[PDB]
Amino acid sequence: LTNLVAEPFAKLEQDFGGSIGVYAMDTGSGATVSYRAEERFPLCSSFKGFLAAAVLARSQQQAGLLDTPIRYGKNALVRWSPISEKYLTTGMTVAELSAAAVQYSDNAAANLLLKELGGPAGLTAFMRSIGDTTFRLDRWELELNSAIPGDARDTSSPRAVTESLQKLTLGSALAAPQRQQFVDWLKGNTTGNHRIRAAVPADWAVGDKTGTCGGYGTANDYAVVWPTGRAPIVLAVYTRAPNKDDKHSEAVIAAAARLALEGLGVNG
Repeated sequence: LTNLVAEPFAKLEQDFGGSIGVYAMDTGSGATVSYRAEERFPLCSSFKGFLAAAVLARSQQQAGLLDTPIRYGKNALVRWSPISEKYLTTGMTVAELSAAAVQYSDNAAANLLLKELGGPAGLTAFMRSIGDTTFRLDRWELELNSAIPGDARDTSSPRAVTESLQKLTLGSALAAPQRQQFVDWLKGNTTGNHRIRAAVPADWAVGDKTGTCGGYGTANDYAVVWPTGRAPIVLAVYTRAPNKDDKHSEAVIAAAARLALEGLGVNG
């Protein structure tokens, strides 16, 4: 049930000037669309969704984790911390930091939550615990964005991203309340309007998490989409390009998402 209908992903990535990786699953039938789906691509900020899921998983065993206030100093504020910079003088709760990391890609929040989990290895351990053997986080913000060609640090594959996203949003990897909280944070994302969401009709529910590295044409988005009247779709679109100065393209991500939905026969 993989690639029952071929789609012109090769022409799309050639026009883009790099590589595009796509994995999309129809959770009703199990049909999939797959293009470069087992290649590694940099996660960039997309690890922050899984970070929030790992915090939610811990909160199942640590009541009151989500409500814990976290104070931090000016030295925690790295570039692109649009929410945590407004609460520097007051602190924020773990839940607020998680929402900021997911919904605004807030970097200070992400690093503070990584510390709570035991660093990049602790997030990697969580992914191992749900059966993901591909994901690896190795560094912190902002160093993890280097996006060096051939470097496996801070990468996963579109397939593993989609499989893990399915487990966490629709499967049993989180308990039901935490699962719905994770879905709600993804639905509230503000950074993805020009990526997968641009391919999704306005009357369908969707949650997503973006990533943008800042070099090597490297950017991404993953999402769970609920078309009305049928089972949800889970998908991941990752890009990279050979030259450091190559620019990423949101339009290419949206276009690849459209092709994935067409390949699955989902009228959009």
